[PDB]
Amino acid sequence: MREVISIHIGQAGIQVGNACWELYCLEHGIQPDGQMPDAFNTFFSETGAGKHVPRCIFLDLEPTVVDEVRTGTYRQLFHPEQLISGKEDAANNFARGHYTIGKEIVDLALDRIRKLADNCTGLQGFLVFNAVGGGTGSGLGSLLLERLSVDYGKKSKLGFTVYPSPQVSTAVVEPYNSVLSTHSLLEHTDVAVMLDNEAIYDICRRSLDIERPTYTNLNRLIAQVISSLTASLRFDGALNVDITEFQTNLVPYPRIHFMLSSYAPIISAEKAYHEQLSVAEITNAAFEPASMMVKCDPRHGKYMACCLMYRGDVVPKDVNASVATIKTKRTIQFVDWCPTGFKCGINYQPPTVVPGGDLAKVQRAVCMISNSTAIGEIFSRLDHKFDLMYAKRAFVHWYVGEGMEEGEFSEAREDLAALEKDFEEVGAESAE
Amino acid sequence: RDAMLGSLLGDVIGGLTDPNSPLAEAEAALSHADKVRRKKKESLHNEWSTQVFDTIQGRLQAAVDARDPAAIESRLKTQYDQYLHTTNTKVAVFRDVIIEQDYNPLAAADAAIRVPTGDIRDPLKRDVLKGEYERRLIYGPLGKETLGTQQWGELAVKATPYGHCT
Amino acid sequence: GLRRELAEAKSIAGRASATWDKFRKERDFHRMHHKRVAQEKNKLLTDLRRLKEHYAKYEPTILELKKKYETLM
Amino acid sequence: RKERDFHRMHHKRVAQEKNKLLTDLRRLKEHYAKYEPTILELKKKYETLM
Amino acid sequence: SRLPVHQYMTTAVRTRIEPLNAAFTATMEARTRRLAD
Amino acid sequence: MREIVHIQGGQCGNQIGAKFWEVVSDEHGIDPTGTYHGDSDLQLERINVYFNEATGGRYVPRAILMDLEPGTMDSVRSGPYGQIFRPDNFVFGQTGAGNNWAKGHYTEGAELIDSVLDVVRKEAESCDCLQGFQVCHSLGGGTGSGMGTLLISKIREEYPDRMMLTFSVVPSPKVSDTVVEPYNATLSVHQLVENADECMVLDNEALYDICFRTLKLTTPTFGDLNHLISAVMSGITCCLRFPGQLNADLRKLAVNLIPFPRLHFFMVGFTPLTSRGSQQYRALTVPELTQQMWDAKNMMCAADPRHGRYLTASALFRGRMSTKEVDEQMLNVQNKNSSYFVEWIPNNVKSSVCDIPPKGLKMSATFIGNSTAIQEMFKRVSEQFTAMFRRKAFLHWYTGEGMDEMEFTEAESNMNDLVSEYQQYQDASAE
Ligand SMILES: Nc1nc2c(ncn2[C@@H]2O[C@H](COP(=O)(O)OP(=O)(O)OP(=O)(O)O)[C@@H](O)[C@H]2O)c(=O)[nH]1
Ligand SMILES: Nc1nc2c(ncn2[C@@H]2O[C@H](COP(=O)(O)OP(=O)(O)O)[C@@H](O)[C@H]2O)c(=O)[nH]1
Ligand SMILES: [Mg+2]
Repeated sequence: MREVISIHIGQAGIQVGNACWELYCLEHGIQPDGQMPDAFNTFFSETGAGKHVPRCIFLDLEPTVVDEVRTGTYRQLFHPEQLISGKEDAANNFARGHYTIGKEIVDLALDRIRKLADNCTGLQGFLVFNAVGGGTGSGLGSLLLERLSVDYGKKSKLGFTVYPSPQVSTAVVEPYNSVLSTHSLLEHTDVAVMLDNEAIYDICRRSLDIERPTYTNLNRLIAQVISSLTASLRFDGALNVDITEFQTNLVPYPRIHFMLSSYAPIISAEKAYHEQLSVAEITNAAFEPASMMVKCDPRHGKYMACCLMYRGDVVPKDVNASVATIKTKRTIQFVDWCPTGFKCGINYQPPTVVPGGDLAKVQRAVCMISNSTAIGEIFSRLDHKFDLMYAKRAFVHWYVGEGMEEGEFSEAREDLAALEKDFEEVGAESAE
Repeated sequence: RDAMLGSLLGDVIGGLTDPNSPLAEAEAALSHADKVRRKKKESLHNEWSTQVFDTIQGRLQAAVDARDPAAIESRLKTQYDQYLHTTNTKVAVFRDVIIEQDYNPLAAADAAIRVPTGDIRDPLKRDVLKGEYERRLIYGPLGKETLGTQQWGELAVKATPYGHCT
Repeated sequence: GLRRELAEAKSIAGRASATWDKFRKERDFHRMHHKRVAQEKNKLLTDLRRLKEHYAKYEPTILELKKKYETLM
Repeated sequence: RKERDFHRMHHKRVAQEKNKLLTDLRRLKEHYAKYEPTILELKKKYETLM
Repeated sequence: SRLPVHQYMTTAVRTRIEPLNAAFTATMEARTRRLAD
Repeated sequence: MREIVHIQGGQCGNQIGAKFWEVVSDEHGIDPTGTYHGDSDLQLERINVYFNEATGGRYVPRAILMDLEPGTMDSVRSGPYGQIFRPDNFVFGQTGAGNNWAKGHYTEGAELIDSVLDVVRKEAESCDCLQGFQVCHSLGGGTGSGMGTLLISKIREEYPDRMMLTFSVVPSPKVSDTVVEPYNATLSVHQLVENADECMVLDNEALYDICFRTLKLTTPTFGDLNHLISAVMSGITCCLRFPGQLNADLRKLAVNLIPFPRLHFFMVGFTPLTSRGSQQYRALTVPELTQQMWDAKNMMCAADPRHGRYLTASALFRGRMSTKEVDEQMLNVQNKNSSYFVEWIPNNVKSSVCDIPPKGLKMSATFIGNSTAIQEMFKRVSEQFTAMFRRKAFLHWYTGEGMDEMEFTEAESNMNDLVSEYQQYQDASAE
């Protein structure tokens, strides 16, 4: 059977983890207590066979965000053995999360993973939810990702990361924590999907006309993106895209695995009635840059490979018409060596709506994850951002004191510059 | 009966080891054919590699060798700064409209590495391309005339003469 | 314009002259091998007949050993 | 070119039927090779009974 | 003096397939031999 | 005493095969439960071609459902006419190829070929005199292509004196559902030229065109695409299931239509396809069917018969008709198109007549065409292969399971001698 273990590391992972596991429960009819609604039914309740514990791990060194889940509305859903806290947070330090403080917690994390791997019959992949801006999401994220490659082989490791914005920051040491974690994301992930914080802010400002977006609103439509791509495993459809189908069609080379994301219909409740949501209409909106979840230009790069997860009442006819309209337009540019670049996946289940959510009930939805050479555009912003700070060697005595050597900064810079050269190398076109 | 049994056993046993046996002749023919096809397979792989892949990657890696990383980060910094300036000034940026004076995102696609790939003659396409070689000294527009795939959607399916009033 | 037509005709004659030299060599390449494989084809035909005669000896031999083994038993 | 294509067509056709008799030779080879362990075992059995 | 992208196998892909683990190490010794020669 | 073993490969094969057993079981009178309910004795006479005997008068099809995922077999089991199939024939994998050719061929297809070959060998030894092996799959997949072509290799080794029919759905240039789709097709056709005796070639863009140009369906799903493919498969076996004036079984169609062993790829098309709005206006006659049959928009192949030359054609007419009108109509289309038919084959089109029409149509015709013109579809797959293979794009996924990049050269080379031979026999002339 298909089955996926998703690990959530850091505060940003578990706030998404609170949002995504809220959406999974409403999709399958699971109540927050965990019970799906003759004498066997009385036997069914007391044996716990109607309880559905998630295949998830909430680990974070900071206790004040994980106990909120422990005392929240989903206290009965999660096993208390699956929620891992810590004495002291990594606190915006990749050295603390990877060497000193994250060392004594990751061994307890693989113990929880081994218990979750024993319950599953045949495992298919791993999902990592973290932010490289913070200490725990980057540091403990890299440590957990490094150990999971050793203990488990042939099992995919899908990476969901929240990279820092070029303009928006909640901290100062994002360039250090992002660059060091990126070297782990080159090496140990299988497919990495980019998420940008203020790109969702511009989505909620424009598409959902909310002038006051907070982290609860951003994580809600983040939870739209995660469930949409894995929706082929939950429900049947005309064209299924498994978690191994995702890798074999979307990454051309092992280094090239960082990917963008997009969700096409993002319409408020009032705006929904006047808008005609057609397959051809939203597919044009899917490739629109302001509807993308990463602040980047699709026109800057060339789409090496792309996938389309369609949900709802979508026939295979008009989605193929939407394929051709994208290819014939001059603004959207493909790379020359990939003529057939689109993977089409259709699920028959319409997308669920969370109660009190800003997203409206939409019949048909598109989730667009594409591999582009304009993701090194994002890296080049963080490249000189890290290089300007490291030139004067500020914020280094925190990393040096906590076990890390000085040469780790140059090695992660060396790996990141190799990927910068990589995207120009593969972004080359052969023209006679 | 005994003499016939001896003769039959003699020939069916000596055929397994005799170098002049028809079994030995068939084994020699099969081994010769297997060696010939293995050598032809290896020769085809090596000649395709040396004539196409080595040349194309030599040109591409030479172009990347000539290219310098620092100029690449400077150019992508300028491009990203232009994009953030446009998103800061304008009330959202939309893909369909392009103001050339304001913002030219196609310059990024224009400033890309170019590899000639005109001198290369593909060894795998020898029999297919011999005809166009001898006519002269990718293929042409091929397929049958069909409906435009832009018209396959639910909107133009009523505008096209097929299914106009159905 | 008369000089251009003469240059085109000399180019056509020159380009053709190189090619039909290659056509004569290639057609000689095909005739020699086609006759060679055809002689080799007839060898496999005689080899196939001999091996079928050799294989025809096998199934009586299995039967005859079964007959002799029972009589010896 | 017409004279070349006539011999090109004939050379390919004999080359194809060369491999067809080759595979027919291999199929008959595998069939009677399975008879070989049986005829060897009965011959060893016949010698021991003698 | 970098490895081409179609030859560089990352560790996540490498730990999946032991035939491809040996494929990358065959390329690694090819790099050291070519530079020494 | 003739029978055909049917094999379904992958999601495309299971979906098309479900709709093929929808038609022939309804044509022969099998209910959903599997019992006979036909009112004509001719239906009951020849059911051993596609069905096996069972207790209580049941008839199970000679179908082997194989794939690598449990997802698309839950659909065919839950669908209509899904209970007639034998659960012993429900062989499946669990990991799934994920549209990778060699994952279903080398590293995971090897663990399932031993299971699927036991079921085929058990079903082939049970019946008496085999006619051929019919398989329906797609070339661009990884589940039905990589595993399916290896079964084509295996059953040809131990059944070399039997016919073999492949109804393979090729990739389309205009519409694409997989990124690595040209890799799967190039390696599949390389395995199909030597093993498969003859191939029926189908393309989704041609099926999408005929579903809207002719049938005027504004919303074509996969259901009505597979229905047209289902009608073709029942058209080929019209000789075996029912008597007729002229009988041409699977062997006779193969020997008439295949002049040379490599030139065995075909283009097909069902003739009487009209929309219901224009159903009552059109008059069904033998000259009316022949005009529609030779039209390019009635073709279920993406190749253009206008651009090429017809090496051999065959039309299987079903229904009560005069054979004199058939011989006049085929001679009419050969004379009026002399540069469209091949010159060195006199009597280019050989046809057969069966007196039993299908359900709902008084007259019907099934067209099989060996045209040289099929090189263009293989060229379009070859264009996308050299776009990707010359840059080693998406190739590290293929070389993991032991089949290295060295094994791609002969696949494209054997993708090229086929289209060179088709090009050579087109230009070649008499004398
Ligand atoms: N999308 C999203 N991003 C968040 C959220 N919360 C925090 N982030 C991102 O995470 C960054 C803050 O650092 P974190 O990764 O949360 O740090 P942490 O997880 O608390 O780990 P430590 O700093 O070691 O305690 C911010 O810059 C945000 O971009 C959230 O709820 N949703
Ligand atoms: N005619 C038809 N074609 C289909 C159907 N389902 C999939 N296909 C074709 O098969 C291709 C994808 O093959 P895929 O489903 O991945 O094959 P698999 O690997 O065996 O599952 C697409 O290009 C479709 O055109 C179907 O129900 N009918
Ligand atoms: Mg924290």
